[PDB]
Amino acid sequence: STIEEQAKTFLDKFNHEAEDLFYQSSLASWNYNTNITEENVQNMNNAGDKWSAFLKEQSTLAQMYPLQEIQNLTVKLQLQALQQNGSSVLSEDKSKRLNTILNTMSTIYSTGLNEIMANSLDYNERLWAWESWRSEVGKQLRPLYEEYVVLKNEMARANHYEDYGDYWRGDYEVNGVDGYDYSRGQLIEDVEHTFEEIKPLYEHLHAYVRAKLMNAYPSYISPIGCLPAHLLGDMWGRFWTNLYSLTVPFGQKPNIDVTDAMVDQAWDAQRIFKEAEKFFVSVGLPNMTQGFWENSMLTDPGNVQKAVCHPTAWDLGKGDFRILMCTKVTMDDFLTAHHEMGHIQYDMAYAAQPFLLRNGANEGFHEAVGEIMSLSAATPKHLKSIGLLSPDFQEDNETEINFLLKQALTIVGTLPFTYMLEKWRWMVFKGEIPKDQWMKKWWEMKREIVGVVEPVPHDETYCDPASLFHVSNDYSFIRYYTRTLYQFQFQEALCQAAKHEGPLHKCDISNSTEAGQKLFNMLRLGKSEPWTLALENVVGAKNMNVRPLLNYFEPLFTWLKDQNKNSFVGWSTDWSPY
Amino acid sequence: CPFGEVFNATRFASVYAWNRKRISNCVADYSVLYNSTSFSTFKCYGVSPTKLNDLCFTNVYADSFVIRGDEVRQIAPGQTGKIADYNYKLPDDFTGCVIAWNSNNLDSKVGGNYNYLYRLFRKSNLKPFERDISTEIYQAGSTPCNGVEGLNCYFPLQSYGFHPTYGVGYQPYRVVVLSFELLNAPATVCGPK
Ligand SMILES: *[C@@H]1O[C@H](CO)[C@@H](O)[C@H](O)[C@H]1NC(C)=O
Ligand SMILES: *[C@@H]1O[C@H](CO)[C@@H](O)[C@H](O)[C@H]1NC(C)=O
Ligand SMILES: *[C@@H]1O[C@H](CO)[C@@H](O)[C@H](O)[C@H]1NC(C)=O
Ligand SMILES: *[C@@H]1O[C@H](CO)[C@@H](O)[C@H](O)[C@H]1NC(C)=O
Ligand SMILES: *[C@@H]1O[C@H](CO)[C@@H](O)[C@H](O)[C@H]1NC(C)=O
Ligand SMILES: *[C@@H]1O[C@H](CO)[C@@H](O)[C@H](O)[C@H]1NC(C)=O
Ligand SMILES: *[C@@H]1O[C@H](CO)[C@@H](O)[C@H](O)[C@H]1NC(C)=O
Ligand SMILES: [Zn+2]
Repeated sequence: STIEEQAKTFLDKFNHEAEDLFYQSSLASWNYNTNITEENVQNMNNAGDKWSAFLKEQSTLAQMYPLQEIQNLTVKLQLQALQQNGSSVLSEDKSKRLNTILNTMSTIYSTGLNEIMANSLDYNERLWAWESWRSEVGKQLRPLYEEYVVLKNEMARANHYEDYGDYWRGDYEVNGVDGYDYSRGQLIEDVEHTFEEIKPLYEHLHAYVRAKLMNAYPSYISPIGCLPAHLLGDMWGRFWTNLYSLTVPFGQKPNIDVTDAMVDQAWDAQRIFKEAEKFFVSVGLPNMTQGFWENSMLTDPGNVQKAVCHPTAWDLGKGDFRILMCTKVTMDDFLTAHHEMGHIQYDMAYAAQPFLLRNGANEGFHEAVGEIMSLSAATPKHLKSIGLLSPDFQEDNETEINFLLKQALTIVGTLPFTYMLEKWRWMVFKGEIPKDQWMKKWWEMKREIVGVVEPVPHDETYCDPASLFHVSNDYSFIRYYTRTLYQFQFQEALCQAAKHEGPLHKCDISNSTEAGQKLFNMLRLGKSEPWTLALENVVGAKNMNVRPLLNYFEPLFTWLKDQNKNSFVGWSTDWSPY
Repeated sequence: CPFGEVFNATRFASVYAWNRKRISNCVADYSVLYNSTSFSTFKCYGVSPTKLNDLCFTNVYADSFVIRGDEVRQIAPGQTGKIADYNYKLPDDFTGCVIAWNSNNLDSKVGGNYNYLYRLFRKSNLKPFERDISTEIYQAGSTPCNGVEGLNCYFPLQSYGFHPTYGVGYQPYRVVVLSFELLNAPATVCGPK
């Protein structure tokens, strides 16, 4: 009767009580989201507070077991997940102040321009919106962030962590397993190596976009300089998709869009979801349950009932899976349905694992699994052998170039942005950048990594990074980088099992049970095994890699290299509009 | 032969306090039970079910309880798990049959049916066909529990939660096990030869 058996009994009882309370809370939340009434809000609050109190008491109990006398890895992982103190290490006043700061930042951000920045071609109007938003948000969020940083560093140091950035990197850490270890500081090296491999493609894409924007906005862009921040199609420049109207290679050929075929064949939400189910069954994965069809809502209730329209996939425990989405008959809803059903399938994979181990291997696998399904379902061959597109649609290389550029403007154009933001936050938390040198160094990293210049000078009173939703509301942001690699990391691994015989962007993994089994072997694991082993079970490598992305985007790379002969590739940091 | 009070009964007991009913001095029509397409599982181990209508026994017993759906596999000789260890244990050399059918519409309420209980902790595995209804508080480690549960002291009987929205593996299942006893005393249960 050592610590091992006591820990096992404790985990059994915790699993039972936690599963009960979690199902109750999830049912309350679903009832509130389907129908919006005050009573539903009250029930949601009651269930949530009960669940939170139970978790706090259980963590306090679980801190007893020293964790050094445990030889089994599963028990050690569950207890380590349960023993995390969190923000309880602080005093009462400090915790109250931190909560107040977080709440006031959230409220001040929410109650403050997404059409003046997406559908406008006026330079002055966009500059006005940019400067007004930053001046009337960051200049108010700055001191709150200044106190937030120090309080969160105190919390992290009290938990035997160097800083709060290390607290964030702790997700990817694997220890105790020979050959699959992963330190917290190796993530920086991996990210930097990957970005150094990425850079030239971004340089060529940047040159192409700059050349097109010179035509779009005369007498405002230098052929050797940078791109101003307010011309990027978004309020922040996170994505470059809205520029597609100005940077289309061949605008005389319309892109593929099969909404009209859906309307002419009398399609509906039910047909969309049965098509997705048939796709997943053809791959090899198990079919869906009757509860999914009965208990889930796939259309808009109407006007008597108000519901949140955000498409979500719910796993409520006790074998309960459902989807909340207001499905219109279009092509975007088709891909969104595929994405969310992929989420549901991933959730169903690890239903046999213990409660604390029912999640992805790390914070970047759910989205990757959904995205690869959507990419495989959006291919022209699939649309031909689904019945929408005509069964004589000989493609033309111009259409593939258009599709690749559309994908690039959303995928490649965001990696430098996320890398810069995460690195800036890491250095701020480390204390490398002093307070008075924050913003200036920020813009430095904008001119050396992503290549974006400030239209108007910014003093130290401003706080531009705080203007973004993730920074203000305390969310990790590296999740959007690693996923973007894992996605392609998976795809080329599944195309080879599917015996693909062409370019990677024309890959469809339907009617291939080997790819399904290869995916399902990783899916069933959950969080039980290190993410290195889970990645190796699919791709044969234990580390994050970039080459599949270049293999996917090679045709665009060679076309851009051929096109950019008479233009300049690269940028200089000396140029400034002001 | 009283199979109506065994199968079509209003109330079924918890798994820890499973009911035994002794069936004697009747003529048994097992065809009327086999030809029913309402049973999720009907598995006979010692003898073939088709010949259940042409044999004579002495002291057939009917054991009834309610469990989950994925725990039905544990009702078989040589199986392991919480139900097969602490709640209901069958001998390795077991002659008889097991019948199990879904009861979601009867035994699931909207807010939750917490009447059904199962034993979670015990010191030792049960011998076959042994029942305990005790409620002493389990002693996890080495410290006097002294009655009321404390730091390491767990109440051994937990409650099944049944909602009508649960999955098939978590929906209520009613289970009846027929055990055939064959010794040299005069037969009391026979089929219509
Ligand atoms: C909210 O809508 C659900 C159906 O979506 C309905 O059953 C429920 O009665 C509604 N709430 C109230 C308070 O009527
Ligand atoms: C850890 O405990 C589980 C629970 O049964 C067991 O299956 C596994 O073999 C154990 N790991 C060991 C002994 O290394
Ligand atoms: C949590 O806090 C308690 C005291 O408040 C401390 O003994 C324990 O070591 C802490 N846990 C961790 C993981 O730091
Ligand atoms: C679910 O999938 C199974 C396995 O392919 C199939 O036999 C069954 O017909 C499907 N159920 C449907 C499509 O309702
Ligand atoms: C997969 O196989 C089925 C079998 O008939 C076929 O109808 C279908 O066109 C194939 N391809 C896809 C993408 O389903
Ligand atoms: C597309 O193919 C045609 C003929 O194969 C060729 O003339 C044209 O240059 C190609 N366009 C590209 C590669 O963008
Ligand atoms: C239980 O009732 C149904 C109909 O109510 C009947 O068909 C069935 O035979 C009954 N069960 C037994 C064991 O007779
Ligand atoms: Zn996703």
